[PDB]
Parts: sequence; structure tokens; C-alpha cells
Amino acid sequence: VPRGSHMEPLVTHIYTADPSAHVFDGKVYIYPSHDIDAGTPENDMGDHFDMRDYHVLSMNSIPGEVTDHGVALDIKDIPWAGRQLWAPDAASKDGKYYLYFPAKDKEDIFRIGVAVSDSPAGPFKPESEPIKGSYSIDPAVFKDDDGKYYMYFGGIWGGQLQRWTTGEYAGHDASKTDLEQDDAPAIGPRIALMSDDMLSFAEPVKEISIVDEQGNPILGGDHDRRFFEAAWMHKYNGTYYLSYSTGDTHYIVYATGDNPYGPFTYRGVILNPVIGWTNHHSIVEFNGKWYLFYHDSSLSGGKTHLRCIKVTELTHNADGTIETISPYIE
Ligand SMILES: O[C@@H]1[C@@H](O)[C@H](O[C@@H]2CO[C@@H](O)[C@H](O)[C@H]2O)OC[C@H]1O
Ligand SMILES: O[C@@H]1[C@@H](O)[C@H](O[C@@H]2CO[C@@H](O)[C@H](O)[C@H]2O)OC[C@H]1O
Ligand SMILES: O[C@@H]1[C@@H](O)[C@H](O[C@@H]2CO[C@@H](O)[C@H](O)[C@H]2O)OC[C@H]1O
Ligand code: NA
Ligand code: NA
Repeated sequence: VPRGSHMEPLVTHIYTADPSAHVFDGKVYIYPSHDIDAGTPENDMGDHFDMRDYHVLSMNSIPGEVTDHGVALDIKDIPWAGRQLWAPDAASKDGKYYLYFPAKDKEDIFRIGVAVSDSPAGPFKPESEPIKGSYSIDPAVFKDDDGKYYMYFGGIWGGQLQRWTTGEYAGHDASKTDLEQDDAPAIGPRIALMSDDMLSFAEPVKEISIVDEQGNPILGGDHDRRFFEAAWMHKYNGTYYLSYSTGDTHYIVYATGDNPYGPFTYRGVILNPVIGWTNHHSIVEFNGKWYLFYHDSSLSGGKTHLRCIKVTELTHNADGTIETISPYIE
């Protein structure tokens, strides 16, 4: 049956989260997390998010029938990964498809790996080791108009980004949150140009600067605006849009810049808070319309770790601003 007409759950037979949407072969492919009711301890490091595999979803139209393509990748088959298959993304280059995924290695350190397929629907064969120089979570691999591909990544708190300031992991007794200096600039997400073969980074990883409207860095104490997780990049009318989740304040917000590396100037809210703690999205153009894919905990009766993906239309104004979406109004 067709789904996606009035902000209803796109699928109900499994729990789904963290929708990363792409247009491949004239269809929308969605690369979400597959939530399961593991019953694992709940805490601020996110041990209750104990996902173990990915299912790729696809739609030929919006609204439209959603196809579940089965298990595309299983943690038991990723040699380096021990637990927690968190939010993935995909990219397409030269007839191959690449699935990028965060997971904990055997030392309990989040890394980002790649798995390869001949189809956007998978299944995917993981590389035996994670990407060299990767760390933390939430990859978004963005193909720019010039054919260059960039990975945006990172997440604080349970995502461990705050433990990577020196190029070495600070350790399991290091900060559980951020820099713990609220008057310093907040931690920014990470970016690296991808290698030609899509399996590695082509440069040393860089940090993205996010500034306010006056050009001042967004500060660590500014939880309404500072980066938490779920970086996403899209382009509209020559402007680069960095959007992300603010975590403990539950917003998707956005900031604009003139190139992939920024700096990005904070503009406003994309999506107000949803049912459940997390908020995670993607923004994609399909048949000349822009869509915001997102999730909430509505299907599970409000359980933060059992989510369902949803979609709605997103409106850019010609001046580059985006209309804020409130999830439960229309
Ligand atoms: O110190 C403990 C770690 O050993 C544990 O890390 C897990 C070990 O098993 C691996 O298969 C997993 O990838 C890894 O996360 O995490 C908890 C910590 O107390
Ligand atoms: O890494 C992130 C975790 O740090 C985050 O943990 C949340 C922190 O606030 C608590 O009130 C929530 O219960 C807990 O889920 O969860 C998301 C994860 O990506
Ligand atoms: O147009 C206005 C901006 O000038 C304003 O910028 C704020 C100025 O004070 C700083 O401390 C803030 O960080 C910065 O956002 O933002 C609101 C807007 O109406
Ligand atoms: Na993302
Ligand atoms: Na707004």
C-alpha cells in the first residue's frame, strides 16, 4: 500500500530510524538504522541503541509503496565491529554503491567503515577494517556538483567526538559529553574529501566552524544551536546547507556557507522536537520537490530507542531560508 501522504510511519513491520535518503536509478533509496527492542541498559552513552543490521528501503514515488530489501549488512559479518550499528549513509560512484556505517570496534571505540555493492539495494560486502583516520559516528557522504565526494561525520556524548581532539582517542574515562568549556567554541562536525576509490580519506580530517549571524563561533554552552550529531549536507541555488541535530535540545537546525568546508552561519530551525529523545533527518530533491525525511517514537508508544521513519515536504524560499517544520501541527 502507498505510504507518505500525511506524516504517517513509512513502515510499521520493523522499527526504523535515522533516514538517509538518496535518488539512485530514479527511485528514492533510504538507508536507516534498524531499531530493535534489545532491552539493554539505558544511559547517556546510548547503550540502549543496540542495533545489529541494516535494511535498505526504496520508494518509486512519494507517497508510494515502500520496499524492504531485506538485510543489507549484518554486524556478525563485519570483521572489525563488535557492537552498535548506528546511522548509515550511501553513495554511488562509477556503477558501485558504498554503504558507510558507524560501529564500535573491539576496543569500544566508534569507527566508520565502508561496505560495497553493485546495487543501491545491497547487500553490501564490508571492508575488513574501518576507514583509516575515521572515528565517531553519523557519516553523511555528499556528492558535490563538481564530482567530488565528502564525508561529514561526528557525534558528541555517546558518539565520542569529544574524545578526539589530538588525533588519539582520549580514553573511556575521558569526557562523556563535550569539551566542558561552555565559553569556548563548541565542537564542530568533521569533514574529509573521499579518495577516488571511495574506501579512504583523501586528506587529513578537518573540523567545520559554525558561527552565529555576527560571525562569532557558536559556543559550547549554546545547546539550542551547537552541533550534537546527524550532520547532513545539501546544496540549493549555489549555497551549501549544513544541517544537524542539537541532541539534548532536540532540534534539527541549519547553517549556510559557500563551500563544502564552511564556515557555516547558523540560520534557524529545520524541524522542531519530535516524540522521543532523538531527532534525525535527511533532505533530498526528488522529481523537483524537496523532502525532509525524519523519525519519531510514535509507533512504539514513545520509546526513544524504537523509532519509525516519516517524510514531509520541505520548502526553501528563494532567499535561501527554509521554512521551519513542526511535526504535529497539520
Ligand atoms: O570496557 C568495556 C568494553 O570492553 C566494551 O566494549 C565492547 C567489547 O566488545 C566488543 O565486541 C564491542 O565492540 C565493544 O563495544 O564496552 C563497555 C566497556 O565497559
Ligand atoms: O550518542 C547519543 C547519546 O549520548 C544519547 O543519549 C541520550 C542523552 O540524554 C538522555 O536523556 C537520553 O535518554 C539518551 O538517549 O542518545 C543518542 C545517541 O546518539
Ligand atoms: O539578525 C539578528 C542577528 O544579528 C543575531 O545575532 C546574535 C547577536 O548576539 C550574539 O550574542 C548571538 O550569538 C547572535 O546570534 O541573531 C538574531 C537575529 O535576529
Ligand atoms: Na545523516
Ligand atoms: Na524558521
